[PDB]
Amino acid sequence: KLHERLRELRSERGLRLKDVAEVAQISVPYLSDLERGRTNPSLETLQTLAGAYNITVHDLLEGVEFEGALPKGLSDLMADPTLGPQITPDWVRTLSRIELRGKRPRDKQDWYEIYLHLKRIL
Amino acid sequence: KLHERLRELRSERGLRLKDVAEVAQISVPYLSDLERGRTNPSLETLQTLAGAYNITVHDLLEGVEFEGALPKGLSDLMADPTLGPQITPDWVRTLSRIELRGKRPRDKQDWYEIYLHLKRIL
Repeated sequence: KLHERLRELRSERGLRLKDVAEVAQISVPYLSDLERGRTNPSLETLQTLAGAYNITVHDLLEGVEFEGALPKGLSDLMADPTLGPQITPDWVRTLSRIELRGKRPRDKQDWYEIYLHLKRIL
Repeated sequence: KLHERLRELRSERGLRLKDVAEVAQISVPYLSDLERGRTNPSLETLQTLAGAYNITVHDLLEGVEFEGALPKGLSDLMADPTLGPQITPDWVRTLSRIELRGKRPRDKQDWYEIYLHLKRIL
């Protein structure tokens, strides 16, 4: 997918490789290699191509696709600044251990529901 | 304490050792050893002395005094037949992991409060 995006980006602007190669550091043989998915660019190369495109590195990775330290829902509650505020890392550890052989609370609010109840009890 | 209880039991009935020794299997030198706390009786010996006294082994240990597999409160909820019923051993495992560096819910009902809330969520 990443390489397919780098061709998609070039191609929808109807640019030939040699046009991108001018404005950017990159060689035509090199850009061809990256667009083929032979070798993987650095974040450096991606700035350069974002640069060529003129898009942001963030907006470059828009389509592309390619184990969690907290449960998905608990992660999201902590990420959210409006809802997270006062939850402490001690509480995060406390809340990660809540599991019934597999099943967990689903969403941020599911998690916040519990946090508040338990907060009172402990 | 156990030995002190075995003397307390004998003594408050104003029995001399030799009186207990008659009715029971036990020798006077042996009962003396047990009342001194030199050597510890089996549950067998204790029946015999309960027997002599006439009390129950349970009622013998009434005064006496001498690490938990579940938290104290969670233990008590499970022990209680009226309140426990439908809580499963999977849930017991789930509930034992609730702790905030040290602090836990106190009583049976504290524990039941949580169980019911979480039961809904999971």
